Amino acid sequence: YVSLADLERAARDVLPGEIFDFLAGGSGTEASLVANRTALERVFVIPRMLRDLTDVTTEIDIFGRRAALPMAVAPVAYQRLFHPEGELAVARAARDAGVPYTICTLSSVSLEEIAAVGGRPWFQLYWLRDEKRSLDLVRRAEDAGCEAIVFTVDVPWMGRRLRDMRNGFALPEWVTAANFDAGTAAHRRTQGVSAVADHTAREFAPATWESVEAVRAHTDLPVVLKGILAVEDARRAVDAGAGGIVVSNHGGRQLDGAVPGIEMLGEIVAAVSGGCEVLVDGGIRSGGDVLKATALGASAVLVGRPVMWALAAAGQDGVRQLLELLAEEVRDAMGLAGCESVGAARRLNTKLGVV
Amino acid sequence: YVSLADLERAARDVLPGEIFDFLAGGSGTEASLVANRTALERVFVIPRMLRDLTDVTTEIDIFGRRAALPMAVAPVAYQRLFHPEGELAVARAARDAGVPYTICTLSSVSLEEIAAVGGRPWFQLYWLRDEKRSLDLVRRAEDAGCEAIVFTVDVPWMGRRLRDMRNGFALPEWVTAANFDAGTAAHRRTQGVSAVADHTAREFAPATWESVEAVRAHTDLPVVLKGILAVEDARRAVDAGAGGIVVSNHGGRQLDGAVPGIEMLGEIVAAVSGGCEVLVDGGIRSGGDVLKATALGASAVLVGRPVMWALAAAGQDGVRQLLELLAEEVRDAMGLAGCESVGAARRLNTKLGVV
Amino acid sequence: YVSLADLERAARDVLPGEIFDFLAGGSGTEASLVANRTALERVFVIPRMLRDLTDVTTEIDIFGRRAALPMAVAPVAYQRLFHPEGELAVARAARDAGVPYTICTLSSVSLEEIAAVGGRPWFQLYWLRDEKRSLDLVRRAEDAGCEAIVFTVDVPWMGRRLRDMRNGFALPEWVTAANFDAGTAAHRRTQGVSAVADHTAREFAPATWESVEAVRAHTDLPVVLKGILAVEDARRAVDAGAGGIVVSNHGGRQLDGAVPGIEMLGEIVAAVSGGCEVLVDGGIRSGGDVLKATALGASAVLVGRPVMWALAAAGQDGVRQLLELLAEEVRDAMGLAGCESVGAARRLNTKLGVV
Amino acid sequence: YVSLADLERAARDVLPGEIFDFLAGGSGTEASLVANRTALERVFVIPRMLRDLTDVTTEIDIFGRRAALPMAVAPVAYQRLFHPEGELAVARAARDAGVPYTICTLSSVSLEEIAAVGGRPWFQLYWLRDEKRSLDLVRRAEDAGCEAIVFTVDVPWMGRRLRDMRNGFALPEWVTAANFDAGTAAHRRTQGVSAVADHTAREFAPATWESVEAVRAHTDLPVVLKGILAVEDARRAVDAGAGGIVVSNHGGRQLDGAVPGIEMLGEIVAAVSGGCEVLVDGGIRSGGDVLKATALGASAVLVGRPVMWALAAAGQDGVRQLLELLAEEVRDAMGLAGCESVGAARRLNTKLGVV
Ligand SMILES: Cc1cc2nc3c(=O)[nH]c(=O)nc-3n(C[C@H](O)[C@H](O)[C@H](O)COP(=O)(O)O)c2cc1C
Ligand SMILES: Cc1cc2nc3c(=O)[nH]c(=O)nc-3n(C[C@H](O)[C@H](O)[C@H](O)COP(=O)(O)O)c2cc1C
Ligand SMILES: Cc1cc2nc3c(=O)[nH]c(=O)nc-3n(C[C@H](O)[C@H](O)[C@H](O)COP(=O)(O)O)c2cc1C
Ligand SMILES: Cc1cc2nc3c(=O)[nH]c(=O)nc-3n(C[C@H](O)[C@H](O)[C@H](O)COP(=O)(O)O)c2cc1C
Ligand SMILES: O=C(O)[C@@H](O)c1ccc(O)cc1
Ligand SMILES: O=C(O)[C@@H](O)c1ccc(O)cc1
Ligand SMILES: O=C(O)[C@@H](O)c1ccc(O)cc1
Ligand SMILES: O=C(O)[C@@H](O)c1ccc(O)cc1
Repeated sequence: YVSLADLERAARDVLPGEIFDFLAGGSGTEASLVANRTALERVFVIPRMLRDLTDVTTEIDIFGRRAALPMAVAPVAYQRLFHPEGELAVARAARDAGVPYTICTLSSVSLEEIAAVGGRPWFQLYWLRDEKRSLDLVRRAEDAGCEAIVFTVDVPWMGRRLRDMRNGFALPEWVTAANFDAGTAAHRRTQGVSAVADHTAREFAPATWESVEAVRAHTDLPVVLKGILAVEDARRAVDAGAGGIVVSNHGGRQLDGAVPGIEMLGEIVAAVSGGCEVLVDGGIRSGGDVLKATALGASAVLVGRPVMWALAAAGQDGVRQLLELLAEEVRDAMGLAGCESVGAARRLNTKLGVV
Repeated sequence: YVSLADLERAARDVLPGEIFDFLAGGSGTEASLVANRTALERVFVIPRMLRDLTDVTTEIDIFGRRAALPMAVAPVAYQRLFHPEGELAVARAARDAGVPYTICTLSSVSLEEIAAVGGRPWFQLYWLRDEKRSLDLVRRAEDAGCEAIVFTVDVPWMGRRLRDMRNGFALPEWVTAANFDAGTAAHRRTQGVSAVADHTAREFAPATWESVEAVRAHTDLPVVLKGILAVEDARRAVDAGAGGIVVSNHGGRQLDGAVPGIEMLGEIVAAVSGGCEVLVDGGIRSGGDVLKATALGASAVLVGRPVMWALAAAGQDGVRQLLELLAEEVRDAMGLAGCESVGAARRLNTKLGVV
Repeated sequence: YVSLADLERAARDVLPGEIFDFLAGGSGTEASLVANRTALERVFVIPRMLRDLTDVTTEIDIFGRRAALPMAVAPVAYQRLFHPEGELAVARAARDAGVPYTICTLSSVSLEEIAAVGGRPWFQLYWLRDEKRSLDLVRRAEDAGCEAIVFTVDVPWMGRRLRDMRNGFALPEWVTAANFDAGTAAHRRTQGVSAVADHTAREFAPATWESVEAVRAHTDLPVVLKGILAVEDARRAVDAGAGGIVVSNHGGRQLDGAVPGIEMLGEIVAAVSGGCEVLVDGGIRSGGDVLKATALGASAVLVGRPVMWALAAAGQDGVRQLLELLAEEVRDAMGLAGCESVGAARRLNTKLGVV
Repeated sequence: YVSLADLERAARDVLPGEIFDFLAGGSGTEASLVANRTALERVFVIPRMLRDLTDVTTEIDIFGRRAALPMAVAPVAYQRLFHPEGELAVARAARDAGVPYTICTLSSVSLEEIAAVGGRPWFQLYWLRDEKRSLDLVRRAEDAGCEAIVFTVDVPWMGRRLRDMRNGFALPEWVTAANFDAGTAAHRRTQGVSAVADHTAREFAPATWESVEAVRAHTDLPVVLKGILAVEDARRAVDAGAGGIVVSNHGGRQLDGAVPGIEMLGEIVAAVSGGCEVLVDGGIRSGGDVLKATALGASAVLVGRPVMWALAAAGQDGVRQLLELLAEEVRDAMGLAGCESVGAARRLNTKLGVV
């Protein structure tokens, strides 16, 4: 594999159609899904030359831990959909690569099992109708050694996934939400209906700023709000005591027509003015994309779909190869741009171009 | 049906070619028709997160009536072209959905029959060569319980519809202008000539600001000027006593090269500064599009062609299904954007993107 | 014919390939040729509503003569290439339509014959190596009743027409420059070489501001400089005593990469501030395009290729039909935009859109 | 050949696939490669009219030598890949055309042999791990009569060339780095690996500002820094004593996502404010492109790939024909734009357009 695109081709070959669609798809007309790519493609970097590159390092310190790259594996629910080893395969590869792994509320292997892999993991939280279940998950995550709580704030309910609706997508019997008893809702098959979407409407309570405060009071871990796009919500996140935010439109899966995170990132970085870490996701497909995100001010990126392509294609080894490729591309891009550190990359300037 | 696009496919299958073309087409090169879509596709919403969504409502108050959505059915002439029940089918579905229905001057069922369906309808006015006929129509509409007069101001005559000209389109014998004796002009078949266009040139007198004043003096109902695009015309509409305007290029059917309404909407909303309701139409094809229009400042939208797709596909039940789908999409988009009310949606910010 | 595009299709059918290419083509990569269309397509008009349209007139006064439309037939060399009646057919149709016709220095029928058709024609001047021949042409034109001298200033030599080079294009024996003895240069056939281009390099002297003054001193007729794109050249044209300019890139046939005239027009109109007439050409293909040009400030447009399509398709009657179609489209567009006169159309505002 | 595009077609026919790919390709997704073309295509020139063109000259003075055009042949490694005569063929044609030729550190014929051709050549420097080898090359170049040192500053290592990786590209046995003993690294064949890229990582030391000073102190020749894109790096180049810079993204072969040089050129020209020569390269494919670069402020351009197309197609004679074509196109474009000298072309204004 010489690019991430090689992995998508590999994953389309092996996965069942409806599972590839669950992975690839977005909400509505997929405008936001496509815009995440368009937005990155329009950014050009203004590289610097003739700087010392005798010790180029791609490492960052984030949430009290050194990471090998300015990158983490995004939370992706139900990883057993893509490979039998699911989250364990991805977590092992991430650990070995020195990349944080985000354990999901809707993981198909229990959070404690995934945490036992090691690698100082993060935990993604969905707010549930019974608050106590969500706060218990936070405490479980913390007890298990997770190092940050990534509270997803852009899913009061699931978006309208037309591929899933048309496919009548439902979880296979052998994939479950291992952190719960989540009931049978996501497994029932109904025509023209996404079973996971009606499961979400039944199970999820919309989170509010009060929910954020309840989480912040319940843990010593940094709380990271994922799904922020409005500048004032970024500012309020800092005021609320968040240790970070992820500037994100949920991979185009939530509001169709939501601005790409990459388009809000610079304005958000300026507004928070170092008050929290500012991550971004959506459409990161190369080390050069990582560099672009960094140059726009991101502390780090998340990568979602490509990690699942690698998992589907070749399990743990596939994820390892993806992370090695990304690591090489990030090092390459940084050095070619005159950056011996991620901090230097954040000081790069950019210019918008066309198509 | 999981999107409005499903209905267009359904309608193309069933309708005769020349009738589908009468419905789908625009004037000239169809530049304005296409631009209505392009304009919406370039707008991205900046959603808000973590707000209370315990009682999301899509309702608005407009022209003294609560509507279930920030949407009305646009005036579309000659609905019996699309289904035998024509306007009655659409009006019944709109009534049941709590959506205002606009009865047309050129309705193929009489305005009194359509009004008798109930649902507190609006009445669209074309100015006719004999003024008295137009003012009599206004009084008929008011007597029949219509709640607003939507005076269409962008048709001094009909645009050059090249599809209709090439098809030699004429009304079938069984479709007539039921509010009149409209003569035989729209039924005569002449090669290279749109019969409806030469009927319009013969029948319609260009409206002026004096015509608006004559209407305003003849009724207690709110007068809504449909087809406003210039900021100064919006301002003058308020000065003239209009209760609303519809910012519109008539679905790309009138001046080819007219700016899309969606491109003028924000500037118009700022200029009228709450002095009248500001509606928009042209290319609204989803709840997300409704949200975009609302975020740009619209009080409500009109929807034209999709309602006719639904009517053609499945009559009253088709229109019902379309309105239920739109209602769900509007609720979904609003909540995902952090808006518990349409007023909150109007306070959303937007950002232009590419393609 | 219901659009100008109908005529291009008709002309491609009938004309020999190399002649269609001589007509259609531009210089270099044809970037400027395509940009002339792109530039118009990006302009949208903001129409006005509710104005008095009881006496819509498309007439203008220009160079001391009333014209039926804000339009003239552009100078196009060698019209016998397209139809045996050549310039006489086009001039007769233009006369009958009340549209000025521009007689070319390189007309294939003598300027006196074309002038005898009537219709108060204009005369286009190329500066020749022997100055006296060019000044004699000016005096011939004036003696014959031409009413303006359109001095083409963007052809110090002919552009690189790659279609003509690849075709080895040369004039047929039966088409000559009837105002001269122009020699045999444009008729000799050489592979990979445009015979008309090497004829031009041999025959034409580059014009300068001194040439303009020589012409201005030699005639009482208004001198109109065709091919102006720089704002300072427009200003200097006024200072030099020009009665008009044509803002033009010569239909993309001269400098490949020259800005479209339509893109410079507004700035030029502002800079000359009523000091001369400001015409534009390049890519005008409808009455709506005329309206756009007018709204950007043009006094009038020239139309080139479409007139030749009409000539090729159906001779004099073809040109008549084209001019009738354009007249109807201009009237239609003006009225739909709320303009009872061309002056009102010049006061319309515009907005740039995308694709 | 009537355009440069004719030569690319000719070269694709004759060259082996992997060699054409080594020539044509860029790094990563080839975003920067494509953007070099897009960037030029968006620029339009505002030509001037009516200026004296009695002695149009395309000549410039640069680095103490008159050049026939504002153009030099870019450094392109390993020219024997394209034709058996390699660099000698290109250098002879450049000499005969009066165009500077840039001899490469990685030339496949020794720099002294190429210099012996005559034509006052330039020498391109790569910084090598043993500094002394690079400084010895500079002294060899100077002793051999090279007139400028073009220090390439954008290759701390070679970019990720995915075409070369996929092809497993390696130099054929009969092509070597003739200025060295360069070892066997670039010839070894490894699957999924570019042999030239791992040779570069092994052989090249990243250059720094200290390296620039070492070169500047070692020669009396002008030092020209090739690969500058940041405005502050251009300013620093002047402060460092550079006689010129080449604003360049290395033909899209280095950082994928690097801004095109043409997009930075105007800002760089303003910032250096005559303190050094400012050249540009990337995607120059016609005399009109040269004119655009000049109008944006360039002193001269480099041309890379097209020279190799010509070499591959027809050897020395091919390169001669390419340079004659470019010379004619530059003269044509300049005159059509009203420029009797390159200095006048630099005073032209430009306007951005679309696609
Ligand atoms: C199949 C799938 C499942 C996901 N599950 C979750 C989730 O449970 N929680 C969450 O916060 N985000 C979830 N996401 C969103 C990702 O964390 C991330 O925002 C998005 O995938 C990033 O875009 P990318 O896929 O373009 O890299 C999911 C994304 C995908 C594709
Ligand atoms: C077939 C058809 C007939 C129409 N008839 C009328 C009419 O009689 N009066 C009017 O004001 N607008 C009329 N319109 C314009 C619509 O009210 C509306 O402005 C346009 O359809 C909105 O764009 P949309 O179709 O993209 O939703 C008509 C539109 C169509 C497609
Ligand atoms: C075949 C052809 C011949 C032309 N001959 C002349 C000419 O002799 N003199 C001149 O000033 N312009 C000439 N032009 C340019 C036109 O006057 C005009 O600028 C251009 O055609 C306008 O663009 P349009 O063809 O897109 O309408 C010619 C154009 C064409 C296509
Ligand atoms: C096959 C190839 C080899 C090259 N070798 C070198 C090199 O050895 N040194 C260097 O500074 N640039 C090198 N370049 C970059 C060129 O000098 C130049 O920047 C680029 O080709 C200009 O873009 P163009 O090819 O679009 O004209 C090379 C380019 C190509 C295509
Ligand atoms: O985007 C998703 O699919 C993910 O965020 C999700 C999956 C299942 C679910 O119930 C809710 C959200
Ligand atoms: O756009 C239309 O077709 C509609 O507005 C209309 C229909 C018939 C007519 O005579 C005049 C206008
Ligand atoms: O654009 C043209 O072809 C026209 O302007 C022209 C024709 C013949 C010629 O010799 C010089 C110019
Ligand atoms: O772009 C290139 O290929 C050229 O700059 C280069 C060639 C070989 C090499 O080892 C290093 C650079």
